[PDB]
Amino acid sequence: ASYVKFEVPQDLADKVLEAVRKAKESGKIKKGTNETTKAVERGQAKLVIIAEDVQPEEIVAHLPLLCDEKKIPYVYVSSKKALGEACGLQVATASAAILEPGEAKDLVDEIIKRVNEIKGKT
Amino acid sequence: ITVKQTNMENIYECEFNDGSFRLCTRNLVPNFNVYGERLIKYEGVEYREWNAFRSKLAGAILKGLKTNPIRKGTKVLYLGAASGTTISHVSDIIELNGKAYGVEFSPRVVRELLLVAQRRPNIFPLLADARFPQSYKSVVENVDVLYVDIAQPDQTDIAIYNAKFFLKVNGDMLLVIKARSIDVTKDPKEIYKTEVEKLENSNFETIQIINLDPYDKDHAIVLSKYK
Amino acid sequence: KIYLIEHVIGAVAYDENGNIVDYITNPRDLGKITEELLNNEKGIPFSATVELLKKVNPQEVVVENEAEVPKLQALGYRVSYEPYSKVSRIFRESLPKVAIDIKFASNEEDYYNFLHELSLEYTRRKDLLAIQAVRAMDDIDKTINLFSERLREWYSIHFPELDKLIEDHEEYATIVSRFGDRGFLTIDSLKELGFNEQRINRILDAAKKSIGADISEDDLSAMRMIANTILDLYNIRRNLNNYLEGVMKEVAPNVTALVGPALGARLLSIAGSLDELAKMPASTIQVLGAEKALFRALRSGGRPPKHGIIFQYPAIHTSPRWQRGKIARALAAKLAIAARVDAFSGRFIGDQLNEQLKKRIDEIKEK
Amino acid sequence: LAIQAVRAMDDIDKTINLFSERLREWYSIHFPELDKLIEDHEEYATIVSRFGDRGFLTIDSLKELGFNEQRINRILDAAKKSIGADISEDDLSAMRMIANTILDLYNIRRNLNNYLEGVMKEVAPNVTALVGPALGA
Repeated sequence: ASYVKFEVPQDLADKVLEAVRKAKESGKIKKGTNETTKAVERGQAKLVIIAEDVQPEEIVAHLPLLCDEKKIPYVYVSSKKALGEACGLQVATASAAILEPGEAKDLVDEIIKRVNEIKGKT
Repeated sequence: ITVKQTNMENIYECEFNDGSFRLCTRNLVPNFNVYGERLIKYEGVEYREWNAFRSKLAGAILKGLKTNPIRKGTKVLYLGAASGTTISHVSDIIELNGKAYGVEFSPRVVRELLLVAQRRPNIFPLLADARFPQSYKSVVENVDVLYVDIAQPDQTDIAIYNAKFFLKVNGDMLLVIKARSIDVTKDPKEIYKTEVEKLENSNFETIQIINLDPYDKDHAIVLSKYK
Repeated sequence: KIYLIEHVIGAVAYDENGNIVDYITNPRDLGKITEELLNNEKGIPFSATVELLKKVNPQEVVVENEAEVPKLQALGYRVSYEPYSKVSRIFRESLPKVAIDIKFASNEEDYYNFLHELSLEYTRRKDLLAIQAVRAMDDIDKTINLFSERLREWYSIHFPELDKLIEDHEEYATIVSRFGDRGFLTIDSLKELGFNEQRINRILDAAKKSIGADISEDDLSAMRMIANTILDLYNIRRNLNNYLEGVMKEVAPNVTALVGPALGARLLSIAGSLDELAKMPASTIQVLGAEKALFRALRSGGRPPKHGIIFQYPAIHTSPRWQRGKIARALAAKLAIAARVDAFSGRFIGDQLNEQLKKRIDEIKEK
Repeated sequence: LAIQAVRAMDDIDKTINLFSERLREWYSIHFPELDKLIEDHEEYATIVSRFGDRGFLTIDSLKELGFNEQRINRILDAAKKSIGADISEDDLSAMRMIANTILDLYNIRRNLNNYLEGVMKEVAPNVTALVGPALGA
């Protein structure tokens, strides 16, 4: 896909899906592309999760651009069905956001730092 | 409110209604702003507020950049002009005398650079790839400053290549080192050391190395002199 | 050995020392320089260069660019290239100056004025009109209505009964325009508009028994000026709709597929650009326009608008009040997707989007 | 009729201004520098109406409406060094429809004023003596 900026190894992708689930339980998440958009526009989100198999690619293509303006970090997962079913839904989701990590703070902070390393930085 | 000169030409600070201090430049095209920035009148002269969070040059200043080689009537080659945020400020600094050649290879973005450069006689936009200076050889001259902010793994090499084309001997190069776009895996601090060595192993004389933190994560800027 | 330079300034020959042996100045013409620079990319030498390599007759020449070499060998010379040569630098070190020396410009002042506009034009070569046009269309719409309301009030001094007899503004205007006095109406001139047998008769009888005012030709032509302006504006409108359709299909085909040219453009005009429209969530796109309504609800926690400029979509304003909310939400949802495929380059997928939408609408209506 | 006429005049006034405001915003995509150079709406419109593209502008054709020596030069220089957009003939004529409408309204306005003056002197001469036809009406 062409809206995918960098490469996410599956160990990370799994640690992402985990971080989200704990965030449903103990914190606050947002699920769905439109609700994710508002979360970035409003600067509430700490981490934005985007799926790699969205089926018109362009549906989530605006998120990388939006996230960089508001300087909120984003990450990819391979399956949309997997992210939605993480989210506490029985249907797919193309993107989600974590607003308050709760009992995933440590888990999230490691993710937003690993995606920094495999992006450039130091 | 109060506006006053700083150690560096055509760069000013404001005392504010509340007591904050923000950088600004003298507005070359009064009544008109390039991004959303605040326009400020003081003693009948208009200044553009220079947000450090957007412009790596302002960032470098606020992180104590010794001496700024961009001044009144300076000739600058600006690799990675992007949308025109920073280059508009070096337009202001340089004034009608000096000139700024803005190299940028992304059309989606040069789109908005056009609008900036229309209003500004200082700025000579170029939709070209900075890896081939041959493809803008025919428009530019030699220059005092090579300001380089390009997202590329071999960004340092690219910069050097342009330097031996267009950078006057004893001219200055401001090189933005983007760690996470050279290698996301490596430590930003290892990268800064190795890229500065490339400049030294050519013949650039490192003058100052700044870390752009608060303002830019995993970035550093190098000021050095070409020989 | 001659080192050869190519620039906007022209073509210069230099020796190994860095002295101008000979030069040929370019014409100060935006069109021709731009084309030769574009051409030089492919290896094609300037025509000023061709002439220069004739004046001097050099055995070994060396150029700046590696793509030129085989072109100049085909022209008869033995040629090589040096990348960041001492000579190419020596040339550029004195480039503010040597523009005057080889008389490309009289002074520095308009060497740069020219160079600026070359760079502008050279990059130009390598949605805002959609917005302006629809804005002007909404101005014309507004004016047509203002003038037509004025005209009816005005012309009704002479022939008051005609007002309630002609619903359509364009028709009304055509009457005041073509006839003038009420006693100048005629059957065939009216058959020509499209008026059915029966209506012609009602109009004519209305004019005969009219309790309107007898009035001078000065007075009537005064009214007729407005009538002709109304008619003009209707043509200009239709012309602008077609122009708009052309641009809108070009700039935002997916959005156009969904809501038509006008309403798509209208949405661009409120958003500011296509790239701004794309970045919007549907819940914004659904209420664009209607800002007075929105911020009233946001300030007080009352009921929000169901629809903004989207109300204009046939499916909405024709539908009953309780269906409108759902049709709006569904449209806005698809519009956001449409905007994003349009903005981020994607080729037309408006057909399945329409189909998806009409499905959702058909379900809504079956309740 | 005096009343109706002035009411339409006021509508026309209003519209001239709306269109001229639009035209300048629109036409400035192509030739932005012309907006602050021509104060007068009627003049501005005459230029877009007669020319469209800024490379169609000539000392000759501009003298042929009475623009003064020095101003013609500033216009042409501004058109030469313009940072505007290069744009199709379809785009320009779209704009020129508005310009011609503006020009049409100015003529209609001047005609309405003379008509208004005629009626106003007839119907209320003393009032018209004081404040003019328009304001009287």
